[PDB]
Amino acid sequence: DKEAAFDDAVEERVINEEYKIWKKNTPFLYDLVMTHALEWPSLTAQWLPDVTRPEGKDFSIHRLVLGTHTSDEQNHLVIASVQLPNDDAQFDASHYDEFGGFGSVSGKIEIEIKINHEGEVNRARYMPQNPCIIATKTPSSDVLVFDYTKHPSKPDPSGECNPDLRLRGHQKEGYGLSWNPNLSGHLLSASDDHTICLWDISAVPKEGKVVDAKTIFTGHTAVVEDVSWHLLHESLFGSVADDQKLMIWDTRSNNTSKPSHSVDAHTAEVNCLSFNPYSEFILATGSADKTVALWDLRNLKLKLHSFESHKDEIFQVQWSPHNETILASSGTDRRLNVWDLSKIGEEQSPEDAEDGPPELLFIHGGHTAKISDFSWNPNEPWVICSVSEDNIMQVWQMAENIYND
Amino acid sequence: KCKYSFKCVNSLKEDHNQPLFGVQFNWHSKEGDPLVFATVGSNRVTLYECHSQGEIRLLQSYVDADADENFYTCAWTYDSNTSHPLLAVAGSRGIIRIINPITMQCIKHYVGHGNAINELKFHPRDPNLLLSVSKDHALRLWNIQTDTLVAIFGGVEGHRDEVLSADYDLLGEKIMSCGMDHSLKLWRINSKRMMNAIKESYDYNPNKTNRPFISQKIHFPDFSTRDIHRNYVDCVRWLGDLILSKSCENAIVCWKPGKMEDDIDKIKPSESNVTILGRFDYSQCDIWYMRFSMDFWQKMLALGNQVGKLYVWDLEVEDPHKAKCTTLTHHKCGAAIRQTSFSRDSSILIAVCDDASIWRWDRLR
Amino acid sequence: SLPRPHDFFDAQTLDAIRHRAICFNLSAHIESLGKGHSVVFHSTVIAKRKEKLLLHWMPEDILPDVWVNESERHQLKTKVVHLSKLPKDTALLLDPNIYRTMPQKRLKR
Amino acid sequence: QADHELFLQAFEKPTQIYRFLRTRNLIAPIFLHRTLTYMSHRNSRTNIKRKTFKVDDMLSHLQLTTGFFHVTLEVLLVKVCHKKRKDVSCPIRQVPTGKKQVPLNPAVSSNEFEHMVKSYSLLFRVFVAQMTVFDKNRRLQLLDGEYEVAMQEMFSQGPTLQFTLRWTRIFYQFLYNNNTRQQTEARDDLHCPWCTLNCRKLYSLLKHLKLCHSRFIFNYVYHPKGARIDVSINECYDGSYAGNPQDIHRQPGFAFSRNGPVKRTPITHILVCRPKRTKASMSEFLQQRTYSSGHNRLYFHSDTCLPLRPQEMEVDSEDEKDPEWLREKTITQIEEFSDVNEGEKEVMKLWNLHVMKHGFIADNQMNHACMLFVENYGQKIIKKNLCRNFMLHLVSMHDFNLISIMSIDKAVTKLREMQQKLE
Amino acid sequence: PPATQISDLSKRKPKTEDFLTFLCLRGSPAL
Repeated sequence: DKEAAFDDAVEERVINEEYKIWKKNTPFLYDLVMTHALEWPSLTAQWLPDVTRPEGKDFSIHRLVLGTHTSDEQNHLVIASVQLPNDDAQFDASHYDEFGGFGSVSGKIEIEIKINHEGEVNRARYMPQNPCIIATKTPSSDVLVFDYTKHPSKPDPSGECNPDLRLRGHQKEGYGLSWNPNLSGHLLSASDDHTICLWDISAVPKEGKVVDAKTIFTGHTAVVEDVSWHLLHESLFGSVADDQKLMIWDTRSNNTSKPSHSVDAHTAEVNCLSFNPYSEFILATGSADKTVALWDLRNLKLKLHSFESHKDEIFQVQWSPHNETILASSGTDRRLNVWDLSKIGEEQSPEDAEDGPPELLFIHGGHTAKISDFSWNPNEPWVICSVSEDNIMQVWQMAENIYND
Repeated sequence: KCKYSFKCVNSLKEDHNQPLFGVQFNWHSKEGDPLVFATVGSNRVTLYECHSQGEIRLLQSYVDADADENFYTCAWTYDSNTSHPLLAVAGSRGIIRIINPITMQCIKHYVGHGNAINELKFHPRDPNLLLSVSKDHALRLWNIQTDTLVAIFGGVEGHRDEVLSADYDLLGEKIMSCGMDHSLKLWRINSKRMMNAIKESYDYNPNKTNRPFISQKIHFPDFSTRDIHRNYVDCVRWLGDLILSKSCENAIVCWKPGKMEDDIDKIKPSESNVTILGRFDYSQCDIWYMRFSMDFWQKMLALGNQVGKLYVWDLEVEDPHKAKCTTLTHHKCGAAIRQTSFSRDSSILIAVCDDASIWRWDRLR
Repeated sequence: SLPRPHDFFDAQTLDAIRHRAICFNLSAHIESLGKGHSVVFHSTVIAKRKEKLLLHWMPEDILPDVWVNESERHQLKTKVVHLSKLPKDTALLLDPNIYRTMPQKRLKR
Repeated sequence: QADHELFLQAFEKPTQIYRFLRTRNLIAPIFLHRTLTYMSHRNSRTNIKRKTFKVDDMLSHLQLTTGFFHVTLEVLLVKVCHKKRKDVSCPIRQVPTGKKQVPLNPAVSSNEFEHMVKSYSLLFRVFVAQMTVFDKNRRLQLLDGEYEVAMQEMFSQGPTLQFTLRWTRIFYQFLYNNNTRQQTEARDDLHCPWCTLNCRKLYSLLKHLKLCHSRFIFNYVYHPKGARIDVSINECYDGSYAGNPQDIHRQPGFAFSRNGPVKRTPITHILVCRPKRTKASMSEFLQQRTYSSGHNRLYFHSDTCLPLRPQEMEVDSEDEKDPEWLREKTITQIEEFSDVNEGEKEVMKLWNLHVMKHGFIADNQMNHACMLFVENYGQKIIKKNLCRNFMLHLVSMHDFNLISIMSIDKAVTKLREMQQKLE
Repeated sequence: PPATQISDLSKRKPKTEDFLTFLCLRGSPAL
């Protein structure tokens, strides 16, 4: 209706004003503020583990996998390289321009390899064991696996580049993908066709254009939105779908219909799931009920401190690997809330209660559209790469001053 | 001496109390539908709907006071596939807004002009073509259906200065254009290239093509003249095959291009002599940016005056206009009239003032 | 220097914001009797208990309705609730302009 | 009054805008103020990181009952649910009951209850009666106790049915570009008059006002008794649209409508290099130099003010070797001659147009130029029968070099093929 | 000194018949 359109316009105006307000709290809450606007709109993010800090160049060679989610103009797959201020940050150093601590000019966000894609790029999950290979999800029934080394750079004015490795196991459009850090290969994808499909990958055949699905997990009644493995144990993973069940499935269980863990864990739609390597028991999951709840593997029936801070469906959750009791979540409410456990179930001052739950520690509000993906940096302590639907990729580090003394 | 007699019926005023420039009737309303007219002024545009028995009522009002906006033109048109009237307003920032009173919401905005739009007219055969004369020393033709710039009239030898106003021929084949360069240069739309461009714009799709629409820059006009008007010209009409352009000389000269016996459609571009045939003379009409609108039947031509008087003319009797005709005076006419509009049936005439105070008249009929 | 580009906000949303503020102030008196940081209300005796009273509160989905003893009702008939203490489930129903999902109509999943 | 009143209204309008901006922040904050390092006065909770993640467990029937006083009646249930994504409004399920011939102006509770449903409520119909059985916060309500349950029109004096219900010195100075000031006090300890925030001291107040409120700026000056602040909105406020600039000039009904993905130019932004993590300083209360790369704006065409799309950038040269108006002017100038021949005029026009279209400047290349006509324009000369004029012009070279006799012979022989081919 | 800032200032957003009387209904915008 006309009133609905006017309300949406007012909402967009207020979102813009809130984002403008949030931009001002960059230094007092973050260590670095790096936001890059990709030409092709970003739908996913990742952090390559490559690093290089040469003498005389204090920056570290950091690579991040961007995305491409425009309708159809020679669809690509962007891979760029970024830097880091390092210990010698040198904010001014009387010579900042590149800066005195890292590259602040010329190739700040320069693109290294741009392999052409066929359709849309949903996820850009790579294999940490062999960072050369990168998998992609497309609206078609097949997945795309590329290689930024073998494929030439400087794309020609053409399209439909052959990735030499297409994983065709799905039926409808997909939106999930995850690799196995423990074992090279073993990529699984959760799609919209009420199921999650996994590929063996690993030692894929040379020029393996046609790749069938090694395994398919069809146990959720409603549409799935994420599928993530377990860092500590590679023999199980969790499947989360719109059906009110953040199910966890153990691999090699000879049961593709009944998940090992069948606890509902919610009364509404659920669209996110992840765990923590340092804290194996900690496992945050996102949901439409705006009540993302931490769970323990040993005791899942009992409900721990449900972080009552979301306001919409949550599509992406991830706990910080380096720390011990740090978790985070993001979804359609365009907020990246970072949880905490030390303050959970403990007394607090009335101001702390007014600010929110003590367990909720950090919340990131630097998005205008729905959050597509977010991930911590394996090398840097607090650097996080979060992306939205407004073709904005954000690289920032949560301030560690709160964890002082 | 004339056979017409209009009488004042009703009048009103606007909330914003600012000068009103452009006022036109809804000629596209057929019989049975009561007359409806619009008016502009300041940052708040207003409509009106006056019934019989000397009663005027307000239908709708709008406002655009978000920024320092202004409005000058109130060209009337309609949508063929929708069949609701539309009103065109532009100025200040130069954005052309197509207001839809039926749904009470703007339909389209046009940007690209280097300054404020001064006048607007609509093409008779195809009601979706708008003649926009911008102040950036150029004139442009807009296709409303596709929202594309059909042609940019002006260039190497076109529109040395701002084009104040422009008109259309009776059949829509030849286009006149006055301006501030003391020039009555003319751009025909009769060339085969004009037809090709119009057809391409009709079957154009900006989404389909990556390249921008190839507008036809008509640098060289087909016919231009300077000697007719010593000063800048701000009004022009097409009395059949003749020209009824008007300037600040308190006269609307009725002239014909070229010699006497030569056909107008066969005039060579190199012609450099003009002849004057008619000239309607009044007084106290030396202000700038004021427009006149004649009746559809061409028997009536009216031009508002700054003092407050009104003039009507007879343009159908044998030989060009002569004698003195008659003048219409209102009891409460104190401001400056900037535009006048008749109805499709020659029975209703409304004159706007410099305070958005419409004065509707009615003929005996 | 170059002036501000344009006021993206408050072009037309200002009137809607004013209307919502007027409605909230009239209905709840949050800024009138709620001290500026809590939701005020006026309760009426919807029912009672043999002895108490049921001092139901007028703003639905804004101020929850509870029970009060006869002396308790007669003394604290009016109850003011802190905004962060307000229920989150009915927060969306309290006002529709606090959070609206624009791109959730299509795409999304 | 009058002019003063108009100035007061013109001051209140931006003040009103700031008020509406601040009201929404009150209802739903964006980020926690606890984690504001500079504003450490508020939420100064103790920090103990020794709490390991292994120890989360330790760390954490009614007998009711007459008639209306001043007719079969039914009792229905009204349910409110959570606003899901699929359904904008909360689904409602109705579970009515039977009717009995109760006297006109003279019950046992069922196990319908006992977490999709937010709450359970019951409403009477005797001709309607809505009751709040459960609170919005799931608080205890509708407990034991009998009274006159009044029915809403369309205990109380209105009609009711008897039922035996049972269990189950801080100062401010508002300004506008230093126009005029104001005198306003404070209510709570370092409370912001715009939004509810209980700051402990001025450290958590001034920093929050400067950073968390970008709409208006502050000039903290301190007071002998409390804290004195000045409130005013800065002129610049670069808070325009932060998304795709392409949607800024889009047509109404489609701008920022979020219909689908929109292509744009690449850009990178850096504005916070490294916080100094310094200490509190009074002089702070009493440059940015951001880093950007790539294209972060929307470009325009050269010919007019039409916005240049990012896709319209592959070539987009808009710079031609020989513009069309130049060709038209050259043709007009050639045709305007009075002492030239028709075939001569045609051949000179052709040569001038070819020179303009090719832009030959090297002297030796001029020789090769005489060949080009034969490759391209020989058919026109043959059809127009301008061979003699061509030969005369070609011979008219020695006055200014431009090839020699051999080239003349070669070209004349070459066009001889066209004339004989046509013949 | 109009006491609490809210009651004398924040009445500008509700500038209609919703000020709940008090000092807002009085000459709060003026002197």
